[PDB]
Amino acid sequence: ATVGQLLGGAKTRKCRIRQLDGSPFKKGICLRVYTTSPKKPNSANRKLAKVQLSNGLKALAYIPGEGHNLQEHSMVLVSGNGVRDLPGVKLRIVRGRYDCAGVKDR
Amino acid sequence: MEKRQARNSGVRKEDVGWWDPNPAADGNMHLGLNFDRLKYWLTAGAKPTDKVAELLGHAGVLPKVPQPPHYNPRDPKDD
Amino acid sequence: EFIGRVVSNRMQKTVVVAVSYVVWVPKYKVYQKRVARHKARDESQASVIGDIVRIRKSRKFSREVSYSVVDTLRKAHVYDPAAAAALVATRDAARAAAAASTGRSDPWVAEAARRLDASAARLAALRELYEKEVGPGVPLSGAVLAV
RNA sequence: AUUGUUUGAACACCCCCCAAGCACGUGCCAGAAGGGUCGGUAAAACGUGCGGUGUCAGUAUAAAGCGUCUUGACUAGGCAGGCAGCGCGUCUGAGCGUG
RNA sequence: UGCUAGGUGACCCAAUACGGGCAUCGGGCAAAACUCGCGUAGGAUUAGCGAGCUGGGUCGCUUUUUUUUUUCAGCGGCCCAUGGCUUAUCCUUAGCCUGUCUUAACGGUACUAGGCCACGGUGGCACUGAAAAGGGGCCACGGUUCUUAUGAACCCAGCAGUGUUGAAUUUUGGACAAUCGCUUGAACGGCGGAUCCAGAUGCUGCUUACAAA
RNA sequence: UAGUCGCGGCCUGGAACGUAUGCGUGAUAUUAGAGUUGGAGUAAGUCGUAACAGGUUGGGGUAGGGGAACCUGCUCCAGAGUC
RNA sequence: AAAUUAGAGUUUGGUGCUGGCUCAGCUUUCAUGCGCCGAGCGGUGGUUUAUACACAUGCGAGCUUAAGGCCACGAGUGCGUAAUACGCGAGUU
Repeated sequence: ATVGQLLGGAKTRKCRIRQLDGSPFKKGICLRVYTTSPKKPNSANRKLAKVQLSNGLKALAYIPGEGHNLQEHSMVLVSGNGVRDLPGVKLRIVRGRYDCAGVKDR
Repeated sequence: MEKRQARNSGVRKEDVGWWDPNPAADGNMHLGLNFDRLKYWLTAGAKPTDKVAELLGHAGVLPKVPQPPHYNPRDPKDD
Repeated sequence: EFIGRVVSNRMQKTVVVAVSYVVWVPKYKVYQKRVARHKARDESQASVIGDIVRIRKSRKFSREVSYSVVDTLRKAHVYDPAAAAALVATRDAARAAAAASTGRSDPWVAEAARRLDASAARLAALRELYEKEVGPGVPLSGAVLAV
């Protein structure tokens, strides 16, 4: 019709998580095991995890469950759920695998 | 299906035929070929292989072929 | 068979011909017009730029000359300067001669009378063409009188 | 042709969206959440038991593609007014062209 | 050119009587290979194409073979007409189409089987063949081993299987019986990790309490 | 009729051209990264009043001046009030 | 006898817009936890999805009257290629 619209229509098939790189689960080595204080109106000290991942890039990961056993040089499996209460963090450490196993009496 | 292609490839030949070697309740073999291009291909010098020649002879649209020149004990338990 | 305009003849025994071919696009249900260029053999070099020619596939003569010229349908009329000066001479001779023969009858009156009777002779002629083609009939339709 | 009687086992969920609710536990701590978010000492979301809803040898999480999404609009958005008319004109492109 | 049937043999093999191979001829249909008409990812932070970039003549372009008639191309050498294109070139992504999933449809996007192309660790090249190389030939590269160091041997994008990476990837199974292919004139002959059957493993459709005839 | 003859089949020969390859010297492409700066995020370190009748009426524009928010002209827009 | 269009929650003192996020849909993995692994008949599917990475070992093209005659079909992958490709349509020397 209008030929500008005729040329007006393959884009970037954008992975909405750009750290798993299209995959669901990538393992990695925990660089640092640390906690932080969250955005108000939350004030409970949430425990996080900076991981050197499989793809050579780094992003922060939520640590779930009643405590954990992760230290330096420790391998985990990282999942794709985010934690909302601090900005910019999109990763969840799944439990039922490696040095991070399940809590006692869940 | 000339000598070049495999059994399951896309072939210029239209039909190896409606075919069902499984016995079916009585008159146990299948309905045979659909037709009118079978006579063209066999007319045009396209070869049959051995058992399609037996099946075409057995259907009686072609005469049959004698297979055995001699007898030695065949083993039926190979399967 | 293609019927398409020439665009280039600067080219030995070969004319570049452009044809308006219309391609479908499925996305917008709109026929888009593109124009592709072909190279075609002619034999007489009678194709001036603007000629409407008929090209057809023959045996290939080159890497990219693939059709051959069959017939030039409508000739492109071309600028000849000396013939244009001849039309200047004949045309102002006609104007001055008509105004001298005419020149009360102001010359507009005489020419408009001649155009009226020329139109009347025309209308009588095509009306008699309709009379010989149809017979005495109302001009309702020729599709009715085709029976 | 012959005869006897019968419903497992888990997983997730149970504030609203979304079907399903209470007890003690700890009180912005341990925590959960896809979103709104709930905990700031009487928690219908978090520790556990009871009770119930979905699916069932499966079930939830994670991702990925499509749709929902008219959310690139041809069907099918528009453009003073959220975001969107180029500062204006000449303009033989392409396209649309019987006074 | 390649197959199948015929007809021929101053040939070879078989024959208590006759058919095969082998050479040639020709009927049938056939592949192959080329050509052109169109389609086709975005990028102006790619704007001129560093080029014969297109055309005409001349040759070279490695065969005559049934009646009136018959046989491509810049592919290379030479002149020559000076033009040809302008999403032209250049970059980077990407095997392509049907498919499969979804949507009500238009569309948008990972497979099924299968169509075609490309490639065989990298690169160059040739023989033969009508047509060229995935376990054929030669050289150079890059790997892997060994040498008494001088040089040789090999190249799983074939099957199983090993190792890294990965969240994840299967049995070093059986078999020519069925096809189908190659081959052989005995012999239900020989072979085929094609395939057919079994495994592990996602999805599924479909049963499943025992006893007894 | 006995060395002839050989249009035609097989064979030492030179050679344009043709990789990989070397010091020159261009392109596109890659991460390592010296080193600088910006965007964003953040519960309690902090200096003034942009903004709102909003207290000098502000700004699309182009240059100047100030430890900071900024102000100085010139046409416009009124998408600031309001008689 | 032609089988053809699902929303809701989320923003604000509330109302309506404005577009975005999420959940309910279908399909999909030797995905990841937790649980069973009774036995059979089957379909099918893995692009070892990636590495066109390096391959131990074994097997995959041998048949046949020393010599000769026949073994370019099958299998795998997508590096390169945006066009001698591939598809569609006409004609072939």
